[PDB]
Amino acid sequence: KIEEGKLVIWINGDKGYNGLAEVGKKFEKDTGIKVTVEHPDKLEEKFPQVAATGDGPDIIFWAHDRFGGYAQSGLLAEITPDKAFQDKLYPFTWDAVRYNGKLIAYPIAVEALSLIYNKDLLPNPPKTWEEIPALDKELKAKGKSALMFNLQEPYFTWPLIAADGGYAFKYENGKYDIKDVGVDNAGAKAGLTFLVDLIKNKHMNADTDYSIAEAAFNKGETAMTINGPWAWSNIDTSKVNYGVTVLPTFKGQPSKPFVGVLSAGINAASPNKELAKEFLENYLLTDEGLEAVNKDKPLGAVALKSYEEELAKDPRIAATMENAQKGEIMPNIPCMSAFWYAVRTAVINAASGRQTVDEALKDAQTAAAADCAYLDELVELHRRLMTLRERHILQQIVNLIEETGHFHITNTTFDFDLCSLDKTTVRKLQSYL
Amino acid sequence: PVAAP
Ligand SMILES: OC[C@H]1O[C@H](O[C@H]2[C@H](O)[C@@H](O)[C@@H](O)O[C@@H]2CO)[C@H](O)[C@@H](O)[C@@H]1O
Ligand SMILES: N[C@@H](CCC(=O)N[C@@H](CS)C(=O)NCC(=O)O)C(=O)O
Repeated sequence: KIEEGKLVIWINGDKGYNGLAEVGKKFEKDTGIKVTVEHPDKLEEKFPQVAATGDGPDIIFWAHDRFGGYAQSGLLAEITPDKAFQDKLYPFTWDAVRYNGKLIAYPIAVEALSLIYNKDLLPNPPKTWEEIPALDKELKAKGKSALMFNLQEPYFTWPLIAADGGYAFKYENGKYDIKDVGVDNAGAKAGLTFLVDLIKNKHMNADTDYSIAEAAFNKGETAMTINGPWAWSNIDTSKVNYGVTVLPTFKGQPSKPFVGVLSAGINAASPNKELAKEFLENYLLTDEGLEAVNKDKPLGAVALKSYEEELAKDPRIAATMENAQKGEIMPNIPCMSAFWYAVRTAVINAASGRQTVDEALKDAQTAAAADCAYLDELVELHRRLMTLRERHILQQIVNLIEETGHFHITNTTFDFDLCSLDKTTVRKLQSYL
Repeated sequence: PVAAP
């Protein structure tokens, strides 16, 4: 259970959580309600594990891509903004928070990666990925390196993998097809091979993570990095003379970065949905609210039309929207967490030389497709299990699930998740239909 | 997530 008359917010560690807490202080000064902001590790995975048992934050912040899975699991309260509030945010930002025709979260800002470069080490940054090896050889001579970015998260290496034809799923006829997956194609292979070749040629180390790349660029050791708006405030602190520009092209095609919409969703198990709505609509989604988060770690291109009119003057936001128009919006389908686990595995294995590009991507394509196919089976099984009212079959199912041990009894319900059950136990449930 | 009365 979640405490009443108190709001608890969860947001990622790379976002402006101290600035968000400053907005919670204004909320407390005007209403009396205490607001507590937390930034757990792996919060995208913690939220489904705690919100199922009625615990967790009242508000959760993440990009839109994970919200579809939370909505299908019944974890999110359906937000109902009045017509006049909806006109304050850009229409395409509300589309990213729409699942099954319902609005499941409040859009906050649009993010996309950009090429961030150091003007004192490299005033003319490369326009192509292919000229980075020669540039690195020229920079190493001067005691520096060309490029360093997070190689541990597929979000960062995706601009290059999608450049020549890679894609998450086909969005054929206004609906994503979980069968058509563009990870094994020749465009994705061409992209990831280029990346692996940079590492084999010592132009990059496969062990580079977020922190290593952040410190090397901010200390002046590397000429370029690939990061989002949230990173700008730390670069300012380092006093590095930096620019934010277009991501380089690969095989004449532009790098296609994933575009995410930072969203705030209200937990369905929370008794503070009234306070959460008041906080998000009248405190956070205002020029003053967004400015407090943006001053901590930049949001990018905010969803609020009035505050975006001020930020549009910023050439770093122009670079962000330039890269965002060239990339792809993140799909919001519930098997996106399985898609991400697959691409993350293939990228790391190929980068480290543990698998070839063709082998790594074939396994990713195979797993993403299989995990999505099985999840749709579970969604059809769930729809039929809720239409079931025959107390006889319900008792037989309650008994089969009792044998497995995969269940929990609450004051009013007998709970169990179809995802937690063995693929064998699911086949038994089909026989009951 | 399945819940049963
Ligand atoms: O790498 C997979 C990861 O990609 C995206 O996460 C981004 C996020 O959108 C950004 O705001 C920032 O925090 O960097 C993350 C990558 O480190 C997806 O949103 C996420 O679901 C996925 O796991
Ligand atoms: N990317 C948006 C559509 C594009 C949009 O809303 N604005 C700009 C993004 S650069 C655009 O391309 N506008 C096209 C036009 O004004 O004809 C979506 O698919 O939801």
